[PDB]
Amino acid sequence: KEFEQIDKSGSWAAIYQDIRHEASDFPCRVAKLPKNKNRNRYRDVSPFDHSRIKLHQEDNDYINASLIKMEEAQRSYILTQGPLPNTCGHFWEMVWEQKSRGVVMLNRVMEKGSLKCAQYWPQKEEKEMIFEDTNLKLTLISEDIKSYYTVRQLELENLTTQETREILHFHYTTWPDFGVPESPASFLNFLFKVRESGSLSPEHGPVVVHCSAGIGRSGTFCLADTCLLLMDKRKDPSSVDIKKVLLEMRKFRMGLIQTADQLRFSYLAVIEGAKFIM
Repeated sequence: KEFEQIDKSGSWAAIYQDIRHEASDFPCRVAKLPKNKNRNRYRDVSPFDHSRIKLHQEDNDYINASLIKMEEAQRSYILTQGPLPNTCGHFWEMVWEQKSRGVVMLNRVMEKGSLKCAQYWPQKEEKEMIFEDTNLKLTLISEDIKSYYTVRQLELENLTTQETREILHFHYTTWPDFGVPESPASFLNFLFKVRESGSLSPEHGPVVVHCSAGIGRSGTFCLADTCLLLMDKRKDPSSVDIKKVLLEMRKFRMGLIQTADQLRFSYLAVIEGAKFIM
């Protein structure tokens, strides 16, 4: 209903306007520190100090990442920017330390003729990556390339202790160049694929999600997921408010969903995913 009304009245941009206005604003002192300038992909996308993920290194614990703890749904996520040439080792340190199982990439390394992220994982299993700085090794065990996404089974080994962990890499490869996806079918089907793996389950650390800044599409993933999970617990889609859930997540990281266009899509995905869920 609400979705249909906003569409009829065309008030999407307005709706999004007010959400941006209602959004929480918190400090990002650490991020802004000069010694961290090169640890950030974008000027306008920073992790709030209260929720940033700290690296377990006595050196510099900065990594542009935020933990989003959704108490009600009982689900956490770690939103992050695509790792930079100089931060792929930090990215993996974080993954290891936070005991993450899955990694969700919602972007292509190159979109619109520009490199939106680093090739932080191996492409050929016969050539593994070793992150000197964080003393971690990464190996491609397998990958399944499909029409709209690719799953990769990587193995992350802590070179310090020789411990080995199986990380799953869910790569959404079909998000449009401009605009949002014409239909939620693939996104939801991708979400579901992420869910099935146990990557989102409580028995693991929070899933690391990222696009370029890790807020637009990453935000969409998390919003669709949480709302759907909430509609399950209460089993009442009538109480699950997309806008209220979004604002709740925005207390943890800025810019989740960056265009009213995307907002409408989150409504589409949630509404469409509720069909199976309900």
